[PDB]
Amino acid sequence: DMYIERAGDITWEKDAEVTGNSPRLDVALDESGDFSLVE
Amino acid sequence: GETTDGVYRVMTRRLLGSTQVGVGVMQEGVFHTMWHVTKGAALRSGEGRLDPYWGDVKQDLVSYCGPWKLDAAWDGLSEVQLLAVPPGERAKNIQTLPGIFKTKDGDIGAVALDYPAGTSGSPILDKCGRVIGLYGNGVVIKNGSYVSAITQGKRE
Ligand SMILES: COc1cc(Cc2ccnc(N3CCNCC3)c2)nc(N2CCNCC2)n1
Repeated sequence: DMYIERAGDITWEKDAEVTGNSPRLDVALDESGDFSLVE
Repeated sequence: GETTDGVYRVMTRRLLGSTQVGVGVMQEGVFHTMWHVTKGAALRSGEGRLDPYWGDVKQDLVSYCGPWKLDAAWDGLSEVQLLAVPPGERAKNIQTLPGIFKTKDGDIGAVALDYPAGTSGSPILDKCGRVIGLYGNGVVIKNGSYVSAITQGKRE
């Protein structure tokens, strides 16, 4: 049996670590929910 | 059991040690997680039991105790925050500007942040702390790295 454990509050934090680019991709979603990169 | 609003860890005692299979969000008495984490199975919270209410494999979402409550969405312009809860590590807010998943059915948001697969189900926050989607389902790009979508369900 799986179980849950609290790990924090849902809050926006000022002065947070900023990382990560903004890519625009062409993808396809299947009946199984798996995203595949379309080219 | 405990139904306090916030972010939770989805754990299993089925393997060696206590492995963290995913993450979820409690809001208005509903546990919101990605389907691929729990596989639609019932969870436990203290002595209490969380039984599923709604789920969809294509959307990769599942809600417990009640219908999906999260209804906010990315504005396509503003920076967001992934409140990442990684396995064996403390919750961490990571600010980023989202990308785009251009599909035949519509454009969806995206986050190019790579975390261990046990982080699946971590919320994505707007400037008010409103949950606009969940991290953990996306695609692998030519870089080898992962780009997850901002997955959000419908409120009725
Ligand atoms: C390369 O793919 C993945 C997938 C996932 C999550 C996952 C795993 C298994 N099956 C899934 N599904 C949901 C949709 N279709 C049905 C099956 C989903 N996680 C990561 N990660 C690798 C490290 N970085 C982030 C997590 N990669």
